Formats: sequence, C-alpha cells, structure tokens
Amino acid sequence: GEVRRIKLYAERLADGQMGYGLEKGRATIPGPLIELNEGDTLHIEFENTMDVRASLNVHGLDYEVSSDGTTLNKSDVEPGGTRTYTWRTHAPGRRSDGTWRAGSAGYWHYHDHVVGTEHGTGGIRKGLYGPVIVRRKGDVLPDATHTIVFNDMLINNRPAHSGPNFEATVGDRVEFVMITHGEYYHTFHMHGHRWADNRTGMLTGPDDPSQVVDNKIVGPADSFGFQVIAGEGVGAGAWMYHCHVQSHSDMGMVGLFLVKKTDGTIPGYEPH
Amino acid sequence: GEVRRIKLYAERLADGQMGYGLEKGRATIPGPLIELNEGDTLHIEFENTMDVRASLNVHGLDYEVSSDGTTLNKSDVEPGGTRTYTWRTHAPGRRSDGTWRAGSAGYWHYHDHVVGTEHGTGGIRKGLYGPVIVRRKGDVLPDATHTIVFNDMLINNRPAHSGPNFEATVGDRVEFVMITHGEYYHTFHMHGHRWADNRTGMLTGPDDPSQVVDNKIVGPADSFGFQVIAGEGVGAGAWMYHCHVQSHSDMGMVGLFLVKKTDGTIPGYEPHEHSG
Amino acid sequence: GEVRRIKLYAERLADGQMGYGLEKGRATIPGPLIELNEGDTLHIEFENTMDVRASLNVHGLDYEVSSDGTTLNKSDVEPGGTRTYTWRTHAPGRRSDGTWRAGSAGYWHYHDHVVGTEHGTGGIRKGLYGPVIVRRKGDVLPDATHTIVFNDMLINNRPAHSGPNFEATVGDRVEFVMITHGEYYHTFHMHGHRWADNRTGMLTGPDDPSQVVDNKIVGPADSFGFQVIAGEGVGAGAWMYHCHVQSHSDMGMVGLFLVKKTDGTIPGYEP
Ligand SMILES: [Cu+2]
Ligand SMILES: [Cu+2]
Ligand SMILES: [Cu+2]
Ligand SMILES: [Cu+2]
Ligand SMILES: [Cu+2]
Ligand SMILES: [Cu+2]
Ligand SMILES: [Cu+2]
Ligand SMILES: [Cu+2]
Ligand SMILES: [Cu+2]
Repeated sequence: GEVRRIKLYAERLADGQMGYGLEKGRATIPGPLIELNEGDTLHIEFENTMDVRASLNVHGLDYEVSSDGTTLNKSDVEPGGTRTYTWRTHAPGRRSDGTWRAGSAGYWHYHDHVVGTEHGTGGIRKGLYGPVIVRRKGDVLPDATHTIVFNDMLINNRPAHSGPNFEATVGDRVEFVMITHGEYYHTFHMHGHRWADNRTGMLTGPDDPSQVVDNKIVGPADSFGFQVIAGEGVGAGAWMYHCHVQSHSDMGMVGLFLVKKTDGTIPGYEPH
Repeated sequence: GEVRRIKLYAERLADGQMGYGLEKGRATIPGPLIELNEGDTLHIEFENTMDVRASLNVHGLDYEVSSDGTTLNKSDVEPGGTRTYTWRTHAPGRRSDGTWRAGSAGYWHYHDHVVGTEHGTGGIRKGLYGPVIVRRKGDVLPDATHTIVFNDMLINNRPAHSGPNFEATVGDRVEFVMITHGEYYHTFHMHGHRWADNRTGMLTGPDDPSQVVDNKIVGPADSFGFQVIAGEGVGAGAWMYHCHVQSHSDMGMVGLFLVKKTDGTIPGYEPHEHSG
Repeated sequence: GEVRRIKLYAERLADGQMGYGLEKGRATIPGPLIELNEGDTLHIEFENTMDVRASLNVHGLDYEVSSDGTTLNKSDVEPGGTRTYTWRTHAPGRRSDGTWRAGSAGYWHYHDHVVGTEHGTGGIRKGLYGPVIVRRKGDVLPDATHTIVFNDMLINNRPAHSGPNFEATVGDRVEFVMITHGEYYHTFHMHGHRWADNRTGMLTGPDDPSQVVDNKIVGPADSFGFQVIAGEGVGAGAWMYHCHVQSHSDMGMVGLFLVKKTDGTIPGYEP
C-alpha cells in the first residue's frame, strides 16, 4: 500500500464549537472524511491552532503509543503546537500459528482525547470527531458517502430539527458512516431502507446469515457503516432517519435522506 | 408471491390504552401478528376509529412514502378516516452491479407514528405496536410463535409482575419475536435456552460464525426473533425470561416459559398444598 | 467429554462485599475462572458460608431447573448450607430433521440469583459473579486470560481509577472475558487492539463477514470475549481499556493493558 500525507488543523469555530479541517479556516463538524486502502500508511501533520491542548486519537487502525493522542502516552499537542501522527493499516492474512489476522478494513473514526478531560469529553462535545473508512481490496465503492454522528442529543452538532439532510438520486449507491459519542445510547433508524449488520453493511451472498436491520442500538464511540441503493424497491421521497429513542426523536434527533427522481423531482413532503 | 388483503382498526381501549385489531372491538396489545413470505404484497385497509390522527408505519418491509404513515409524508389518517396502506416484500438476489440485494425476511414490527407526537410517542406508549414476520423460502416453521414487547418498563403493556407466560411441551419448536419500544435500553435474557444472533436465531450449519447468546441488549424499535427446541438439553420446568437490567427485573419485567414434560407436568410446579 | 467436580464457596468479604472462591478464605471478585470443553459435565459442590441465602446461576450452559439457582425452582442455598449444582455442555451437531443445534461454547458467566432480591440484585452488586469459558474442539488456547467486569460504575468492584491493569509481552496470545452487570449500559473499548464480534473474537478465515471492532456496547448480563496478539502491529506500550461513555471514563472506568517488550521494558507512561 501507499504512503500518504495530509495536513489537519484543530480550530475553535466562530460559534465556539471546535473542529478539524484540511486547511486553516476550513474546519468542519464532523471533520474531513479520511479514506485509506488496507496496507496504506497515513502521516497526518496536525497543527493545534487553539489556546488549549488538543490531540488526535484513532479507533481501529494501527498506531504506536506515540500516536495515541493521550497525555498517558505524551502525545497530545500544546496550544499552537504541531505533531505528526502516523496511522498504519494491514490487510488480513494467515499467521504462522494458523489463525487468521483480521485486517484493518472497517468504518472507524478519530477524535480529540484531551480537551476538557483526559478522555476528550470536551473536545468531543464541541465537535472534534470525524470519520475514517479503511477499504479492503475489492470492496464496492459508492457514489457518495455521508457521515452521521449522534453526539449526545445532537446530530453533527446541528441544533434540534436542523438536519443534516442528504440528497441522492434513485438507484445511487449511497454510503453512510454512523458514529456515536458522548453520554447516551441511541438507536439509529432509516425509513425505507435496510442493511446487513456486518463489516460492510452488505450481505456477501445467500450464505451470509447476518441480521438485516433498519434499526441499530449504538453507544459512545461505536461506529459502523453500510451502503444502500437509494430508493430501492421503495421509490423517490423524503426518507427520514432518526434516533428511535422516543424523546430523542421528539427533541429533534431527525434528518432527511432526500431521494430524488432522475428528473430531479421529489414527492411533496412537509418538513418540521 | 401472493397479494393479500386485511382490514385493521386502531381503537381506544380501557384505561387510556390504544390498540390495533383485525375487527372492531377486538384490538389487542401487541397488535395482530402479520406473517408474509418474501415476494408477498399486503394491502391493509386501515380505519382509524379514534378521535386523534393515527397511522401505521412498518419497519423492514418495502413501502412508498404514501404508506410511510408520517406527518412528513402526509400519510397518516384523520379521526374516523380510512386509508389503504401497502407493504411489499422481495426475495434476495444478485444486482447488476454484482452485489447481493438483502431480502425482506426477518422479524419486524409496525407501530403508530402520529399519536402524541410526530414520532408516535403517545401511540407507542399506549399500545399501538405489533409484530410482522417475513419468511424466506425454506425457512423452518415453528409450532407456536409468542411476541414479547419491552415497552418502557412494561411487557406488552401489562401491569408490572404480570407475565405474560407462554406454555410449550419439551421438544416443541417455539418461536419468539422480541420488540422494544420507548425510552429505555434493556437486556433480554432467557433461562435454560440460547439462540444465534443472526437473521433466524438458528445457526445455518458448522460454517456459521454467529454469536450464540442467552442475553441481548436492545433499544427502542429494535426487533429480533429466534426459535428454540423447548427444554432441549435442559428438560421441563418454569424457565424465566426477563430483562436483566437489575432494577427492571426487580420491578417486574419477568415472565415464564412453562415447558411441560410429555406427560403434561411441570417439575417443581406445586400450586397446591397436600394433606399430611 | 469428561465429568469434573469442584468446590465453590460464597463468602462475605470486607466493605459488605461478597465473593465466590474455590477454597475458604480465598473468595475473589470476579470469582474463579471456570473452563470446560463442550461435552464436559461439571458438578460444583457449593457451600454458602454466609448468614443469608445465596445461589449459583449460570448463563449459556445446560442445566436442569434443579440447578437454576432461583427461589422459583427451589434451588438456592440456606445460610451455611451446601448444594451440588450440575452444569452440562454439548458440542454442536445436526438434529434428525437436518437443523443445526448450536453448541454450548462461548464466553459465559455465573452469578448469584437470591441475595438482596430474587434476581440477585444485591449479590451481584456486592460481587457474586465470575466467568465461565466453554471451549470448542480445535479452539486456540491463550497464554493468559483476564476477566473485566463492568458492574454498575466499577470495574471488578475496585474503587474508581484503580485499574485493574493486566500485563503481557509483545506477541503473547491474550484472552479477555468481558461481563457487564447491574443498571447501566457501557461501551467497552481497547486502544491499539481490535477483535471480531463473533464467538471467539477471531475471524474464522477469509469468508467470515463479522464486524471487526474496538468498541462494543454492552448491558447487564452481556458476556463476550476475544483473543488478541499483544502489541500486534502497534508494539509495546500502556494501552488503555475503558468504558467509552464519556462520564464513565472521566469517573474512572479505565485500566491499562501493559504490553512489555521482550527485555521487560515499556515506553514511559504518564498515569
Ligand atoms: Cu481512549
Ligand atoms: Cu438517541
Ligand atoms: Cu475513542
Ligand atoms: Cu420513524
Ligand atoms: Cu429492562
Ligand atoms: Cu419506527
Ligand atoms: Cu435470571
Ligand atoms: Cu460505562
Ligand atoms: Cu443472569
């Protein structure tokens, strides 16, 4: 695999949240999607532009303790500081003991681990999280990828009942990365669509016995993903996605997957 | 598959509850079990007999936004009104991009989406939910199917400490459909029995790596199901199922799977004293 | 499989705690690891040394109602009493009707069912729980097995911020059994290591579609386990494991997997 390099900056946002960006002044919440193929190495030249200590910690991928992003492993970044974090990945294969070593591929995420507390409770609450996809050779690639983060009671830190909404055309392969943070369990639900509860969100064939679900319980720092064919068997329309914990949806943990016809039109709907 | 048609009614029930039924005055909580084979279409002629808008939304099955049963899609039903919902299903198959399209088969459920709030919070609380099983060709069919709904701190909206209990005889192939609703997470456990955490609850063969469990965390709107051979390897008796969150079980989220010997009896079952 | 016999005791410990042990005065929380192979039968001669009734209930394994360990099935133990519980286990196989019967193998656990309430709420809170592993023929055996119990907001009933920590050398095959109890859901997370969300925690080979995770939601009475190669592709170090529920990790539900180089050293850490 490739040796890759990116720049990342942690920035306080003008509304007082915090976010990672590929350029100065271009921070988003969630942070930018990082995509790698198993075997790729990624060196992230990270700069903490804030006036508090901040770090970068990744789930699932291979890193040494010097890229833990923790105070425990002396690998957080002082205010205005820089640090190069290195993520590695490996393909699956047979160990000499006969057992099978699981590859890095999966739907993963990165987050701050020092803002607020030694577990990143404040950086997480403020926005310092983002998605990482590690692909296996042969994995099917999508038309679009959309990241949905249930961070305490907000989606992608948006106010109640304020999306995000994602648009697609009927028939598109659409990938969703679904990450959870904070204090609460949630249940992720999409109307109109369903996926397999396995690595890729898709059944490998008729012999794959994976649960096919449209609703999935998640807790802080869980991540999974899937791909659907937009509107498959169900048509164009505004397909809600939402936490299914009753008060959480009532409180605004709801967005719309807007699946349009190939003429760009959608059946009329009446949003909040 | 085949085109099927049923009538369904939503009605108020005593004590502030609401339910679906196949005929007026026969609503139940949970609502009627709907069972389809992959490829079947079901048209439900739904009548809302209540004085507030109500709907039917289903998980897992195929439906267009005109049968979403949501305010968003203007597909709920006014007081006294009727609407025909359509649920479709499909078998799995290979797509022209080379991927495998997952079939409709599974343990699913339907519920109201507009009573109380535009997420049906009031209607689900009150009893407007029921089970839907879609079978795949070749699926093994059970001797009996029992539905267990954890709705907040109640089972099937029954008073705390009131079951339900289900009976079977050793060797029967008993299916359970387990649905959760409301605000709380739970952990569903059964004494003496275990199942696979996969589509059918049964391992497919020696090649199926699915987890074998007797305890499963669930949250609002999760549904799963399984079949067990009653008493297999463990014999007759009163086998508890309960939520394993400790205060939940202590507050009464418990029921009995009552497994009889083939002679009719349940060991240890002594409801009555004896002289002497 | 073989017939095995053991003794087990329930005792009070300090601080109003209660524990199971394989010898008097040797109760521990979690209780002793019990390991069987599918087919084995285990007869446990259990003595309740305490002054309240107590019992032994197990998840996963085959038992008759006489060993349910509940008041419902008249199988708890009077103060100072003794009872022999029997656990059986079976291999997987095909039924006469061609359906596949799942085996007893997995990562399971035993606990009291009558202390405090008829669901063992106080017995669990106070420490009456432990791990059982049932192995399948051909399963790989580890170098060490560590048990991590999330019991409400404590790990293994230990005070906040007091581990437990577990040590290995780079390359050791280390097995974890993770059991949760009480009132709360948690998410179990381990730095620098991952596992398959299936029975063994290891993929069966190139066809097994199980998700590979490093973070897993669990609730009361859930149990799972896995093996890793310590430090694989990431090296020696102080690798945290913790609940990832943010207040729970802030309140001290954290431990270290201390993975040492072969010369016994470990990159300097800041606990
Ligand atoms: Cu961490
Ligand atoms: Cu939620
Ligand atoms: Cu994390
Ligand atoms: Cu909905
Ligand atoms: Cu519960
Ligand atoms: Cu729903
Ligand atoms: Cu129990
Ligand atoms: Cu926790
Ligand atoms: Cu239990």
